Amino acid sequence: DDSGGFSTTVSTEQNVPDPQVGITTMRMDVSGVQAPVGAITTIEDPVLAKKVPETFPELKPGESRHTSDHMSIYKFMGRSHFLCTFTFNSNNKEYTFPITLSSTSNPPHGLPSTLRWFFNLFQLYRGPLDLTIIITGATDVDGMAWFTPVGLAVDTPWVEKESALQIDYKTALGAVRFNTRRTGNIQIRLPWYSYLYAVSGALDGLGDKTDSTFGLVSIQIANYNHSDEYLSFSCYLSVTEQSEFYFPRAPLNSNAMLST
Amino acid sequence: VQINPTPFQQGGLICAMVPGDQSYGSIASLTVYPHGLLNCNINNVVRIKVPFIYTR
Amino acid sequence: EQMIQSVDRTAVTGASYFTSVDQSSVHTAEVGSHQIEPLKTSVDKPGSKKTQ
Amino acid sequence: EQMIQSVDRTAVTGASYFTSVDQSSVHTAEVGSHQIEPLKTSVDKPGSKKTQGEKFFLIHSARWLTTHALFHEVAKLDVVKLLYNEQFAVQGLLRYHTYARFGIEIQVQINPTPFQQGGLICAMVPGDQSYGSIASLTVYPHGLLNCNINNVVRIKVPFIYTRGAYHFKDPQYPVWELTIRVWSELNIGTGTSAYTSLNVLARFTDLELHGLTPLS
Amino acid sequence: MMRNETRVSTTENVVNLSNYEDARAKMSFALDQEDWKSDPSQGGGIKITHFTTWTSIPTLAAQFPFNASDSVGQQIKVIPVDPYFFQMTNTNPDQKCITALASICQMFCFWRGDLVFDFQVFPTKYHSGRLLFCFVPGNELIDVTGITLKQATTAPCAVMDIAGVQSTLRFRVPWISDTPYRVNRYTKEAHQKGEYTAIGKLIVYCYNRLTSPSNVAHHVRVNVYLSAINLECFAPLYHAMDVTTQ
Amino acid sequence: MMRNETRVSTTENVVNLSNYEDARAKMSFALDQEDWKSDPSQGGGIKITHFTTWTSIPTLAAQFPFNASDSVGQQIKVIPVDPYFFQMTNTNPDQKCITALASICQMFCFWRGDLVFDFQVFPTKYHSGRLLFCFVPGNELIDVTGITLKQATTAPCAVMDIAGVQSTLRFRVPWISDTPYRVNRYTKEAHQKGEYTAIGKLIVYCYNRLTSPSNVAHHVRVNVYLSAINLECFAPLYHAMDVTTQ
Amino acid sequence: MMRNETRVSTTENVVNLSNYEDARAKMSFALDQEDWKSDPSQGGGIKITH
Repeated sequence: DDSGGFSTTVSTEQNVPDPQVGITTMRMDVSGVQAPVGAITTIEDPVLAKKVPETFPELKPGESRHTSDHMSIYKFMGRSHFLCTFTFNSNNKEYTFPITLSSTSNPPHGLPSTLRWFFNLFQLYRGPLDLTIIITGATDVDGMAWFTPVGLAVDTPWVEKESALQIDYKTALGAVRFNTRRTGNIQIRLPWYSYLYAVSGALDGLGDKTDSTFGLVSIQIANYNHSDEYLSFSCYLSVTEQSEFYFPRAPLNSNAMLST
Repeated sequence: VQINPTPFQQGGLICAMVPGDQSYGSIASLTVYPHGLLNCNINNVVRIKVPFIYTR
Repeated sequence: EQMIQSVDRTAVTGASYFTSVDQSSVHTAEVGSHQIEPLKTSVDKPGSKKTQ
Repeated sequence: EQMIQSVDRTAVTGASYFTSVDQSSVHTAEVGSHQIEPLKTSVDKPGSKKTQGEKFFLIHSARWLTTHALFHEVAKLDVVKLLYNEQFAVQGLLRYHTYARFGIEIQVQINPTPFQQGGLICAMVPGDQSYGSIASLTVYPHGLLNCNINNVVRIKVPFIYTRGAYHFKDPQYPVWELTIRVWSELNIGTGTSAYTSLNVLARFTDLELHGLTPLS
Repeated sequence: MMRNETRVSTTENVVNLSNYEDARAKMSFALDQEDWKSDPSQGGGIKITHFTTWTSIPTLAAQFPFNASDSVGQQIKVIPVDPYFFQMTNTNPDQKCITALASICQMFCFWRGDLVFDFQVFPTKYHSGRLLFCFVPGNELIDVTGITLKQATTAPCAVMDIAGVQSTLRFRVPWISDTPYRVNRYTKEAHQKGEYTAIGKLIVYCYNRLTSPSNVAHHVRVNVYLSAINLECFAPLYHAMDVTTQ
Repeated sequence: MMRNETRVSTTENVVNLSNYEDARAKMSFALDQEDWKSDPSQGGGIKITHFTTWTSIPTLAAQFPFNASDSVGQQIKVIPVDPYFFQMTNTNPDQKCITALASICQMFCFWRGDLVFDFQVFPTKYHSGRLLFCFVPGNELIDVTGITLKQATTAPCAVMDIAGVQSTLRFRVPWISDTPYRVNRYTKEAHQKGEYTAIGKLIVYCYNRLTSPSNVAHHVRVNVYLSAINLECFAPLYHAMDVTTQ
Repeated sequence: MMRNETRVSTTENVVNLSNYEDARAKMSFALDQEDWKSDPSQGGGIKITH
């Protein structure tokens, strides 16, 4: 050992990540004439807690009968979920919302139903996301969407007002241009623009508003308005296959899993 | 962590290692963390080795 | 014949000079590893006896 | 160096499903052996699952008469529910075991006098006779009856059910429903007897048992 | 002369979010279309790609003591055996304690797999008596509290001595069921025969009484962990579960 | 019979400008779709494809003299060590002098890399005395002007003689930092702990006094060049920097 | 310079249901685009394709 802390016993590898793939398949009797050794054990020792669990003479349940797999995050959170929604009141009211992974920020100004539970199951996060926005409402409205990383000048979060920024600062960072009559929906990546190593969801203090945020999606509109009709935008998120996960955390209690 | 009970008592403790804070973690789901339990029956010495878990 | 092994009672661990021997011992668990930094945020040598 | 061995504390013993692990154990002594009987006081095989739970069980006794019209349903019953009764030996295996998976064997024997005429139908119907055609029942695995040739038929059908195992305490719907309808009217003259019997001998095939219950 | 014609098919401008192969984006904000590599230095190497890490770890779900003022065969606590089982809470802070198995399974319509209970006792070295961990199958709604103790001997079970130097008996639950797929009925608010959530019910009987010395207490507390094996879940949803107060 | 159908995917008519693979044009105005070859005749062969050409060339960033009327250990000038450092200007014409390193780095959110200062003196051949180029790490906002001269000996440093026939001492700055990515905070206008811009602060101490003859002046001017090595910057922006008046 | 042009042919946005090769769907609701295999255990093997 590099440190020099010696002991009379041996500490083994505790809490092994991903012990089993959740497909029920074959990879005689599981228990039977052979006696169950994992029927009785000692749980205070993590060495003897590694014993195989059985109490009954068993055999195989068999092979599962769905072709797809629904036990990995790459194909469970791939189905997208809700983040936020917002409306419009007057001409060129640029909207700005951040993505904050904290559980202190209660929804609608924070994390809603599925993403609040999912962004507090694991400690650190490092990687991109999928963003699918939906435009529904009035016609002949011009718009523009762009990205802005943390640690820069940007407008006020979650407040719809006139933008103090200009076309030189918005377009030099990277943007798209569309119209609400052609397609009305955008599926766009959310790249990892962060100077720090990895963001963490559950924090408190002054580090929760600094060591959790990793991105900002902000929209400016134009050619508003026409005859009186609502103009509502939607924002969904889904995980991508480029990110990873770290240090499995205890899940959220029943008083935090709330929806909008 | 070393504790010293007399064997005419009974009860148990928990010793988990938490990154950051106990903000919204479950008390009943603390065994997912690398922990070590205590008992008035068997043992009084446990050890936990955890790595550097930090945003930087 | 099966035998369930139990925890050792005597253990000689510690540091260089600070020396402790316990009568009630437990297995020291260990997870992860000491991670190195490839994009070095410090291009010089760390603090040591030879340079200080 | 001498060492006196002591008694082991942990022991994993018991039965198939009943599982016990003890902290204070002792060596299970054993004397003698299971003795066989050479002058056999029982010349047949002992009681087992293969000979008890699969044997023909009479479930219903009706009587097909002459006054029945065309396409009149003689029998309307559940093959699975009538086998669930106290007066059979298949009650003894199904009382402790809740789940069930079985195939249906059917043999129906009737007895007409040869001075009558007419015919019957015996189809095996999954679920119910909700909107099935009476005239198109031969698509089902059936067996017909005749006053001319035969009086014994047999039908072997598999387990047709929306699920795999069966629950006895609260069924969603009946699995099979044996139907018997008048295929031809039974005519007599003067002096010929105006009754003929009907019997249904049914049994299970390929039974599985899973998940023992403590309740009856 | 250019000859490049394709007729526009159906499903034109329809947001498809059932799978991820049509939910993926077709472009990128990134300059030069960059990628993101793996950096296993500051994460400690713990990389989670699968929900098995939270489920099979034993997490506390209930609590029942073993008093000495009870009769031989008296029912102590009845347990609906499911992954949806949690009842503990805390007053300070305002929180209701959740099990790591229930949060994984509350995001699905169906579930299938075995379950492993871990009944850890904390007695003194001088307590005694035994228990009986009988498995009564069926559904969550019968009159289960009328079962005689010798009628529970027909069902599968496991005996256990309280005294000794090993506490946790890892009791595993078989899949005793009539349907292969067992539905999340807790999304609904109306009971219905045919749709269940529990494949059995656990009863810790008072198989023997509690003998003890005078200088200790007259109760032995039994914890209820919750772990699972061969677990399988599909058809996702969202439902915040409620505390089962039995 | 033609069978050529494709369902229209998402991101229909969206201007994508994050990278250049979706920002490139799909056609050309050019007749016969022409191309443009390389002609290295009138350009002198100097072809720049990389921003390293402006950064590592030593450009003047500050100015401080070395007077003789000062005390032993008196602080002369404190320097926030960053690529964002410039203070010189000119009255005729109306212009504020910029360093070639700062213009490259003012178009980014983050920066990472080493820095090399070049302190060139212009004495006579008869001046003397020494200096101490101590590196005090941390952030840009502490009370740095309370450090004792012998307390600066714990930090890494470099001694230097003023007399001799070599002027420039190429002092290199290591990356002493807590975060691997160091942010451009000058876009914001509110201070915040956690986000920094300087990985250290330079203090040229009065390690010894100035001895001189009578027929010269009593001051030795020290220039401050600015060069860098192992430099790395990403996440572009636009920000016109302000003159740091220390 | 990108050169990717196709002129739109006829039968634009016409529901074709004469055969199934134009009546099939172009996507799926299913997560990870799953498939469905054969399970000849509870059906008794009686499979009708005709």
